This record gives sequence, structure tokens and C-alpha cells, in this order.
Amino acid sequence: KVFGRCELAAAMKRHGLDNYRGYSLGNWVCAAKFESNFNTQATNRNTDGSTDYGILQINSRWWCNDGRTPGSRNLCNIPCSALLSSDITASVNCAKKIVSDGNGMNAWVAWRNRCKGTDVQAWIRGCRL
Ligand code: NA
Repeated sequence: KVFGRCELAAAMKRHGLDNYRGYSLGNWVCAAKFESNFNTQATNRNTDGSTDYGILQINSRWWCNDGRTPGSRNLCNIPCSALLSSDITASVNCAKKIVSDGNGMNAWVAWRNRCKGTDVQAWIRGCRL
């Protein structure tokens, strides 16, 4: 599913992401925009053989199992296919673990390169929240 911006904001808010680990909602919406364009089914292959899955592009080397990433971990206890669902629950639950891993939202490269230090409140302006 391809979310609209304020639709995703609302979904994220309901699943407890606003101000999780001190990151406001706009940070997550911004991260999702530039990681996936709000497209739950997004996948991307990396040079190391891993793949990123879903609306926040969560990586199979550490968080999910794709059966094709040697020697990898599955820190979130989920098939990487669970990350492509129109229901964002497994993505949001796994995201919460990742942001806790010590580097905060810097794990999402597009957050660091395109959202961090910007007025990310823009991303939820207009939204009935
Ligand atoms: Na894995």
C-alpha cells in the first residue's frame, strides 16, 4: 500500500511512534518518505547481499530473516515479508527496537542525510492528529 502523508502520520501516532525515544512524528514521516515513498512493499538490495524491507527499509543482516542473508541475525523475530504488509505493526515494532540500538535514528541513512536538522514538523502540517 502506498500511504498518504497524513494517513501515515496518523497510523504512526496510533502505534506510539510520536516522541518514541524523543523523536517526534515528523522525523518518522520524513524517514518513511525518503526510505520508501510511503510504499509498504518497497525492497532494495544491498552490495553486501542483504535487502531492506518496507516503509522504513529495515535490513535483513540484523532485524528480519529473508532466508538469503548468510550469517545474519533476526533481531526482530519476524520474516522480512512481515515488513511489506499494508498493516504497519511489524514495521513499527521493529523500528522501536532499532532506534533503541544506541545510534538513534542515525541507523536510517536517509533520515540522517535528508531529515536530521530540518524542520520536520512540516511533514505533519495540515494533518488531523
Ligand atoms: Na537476517
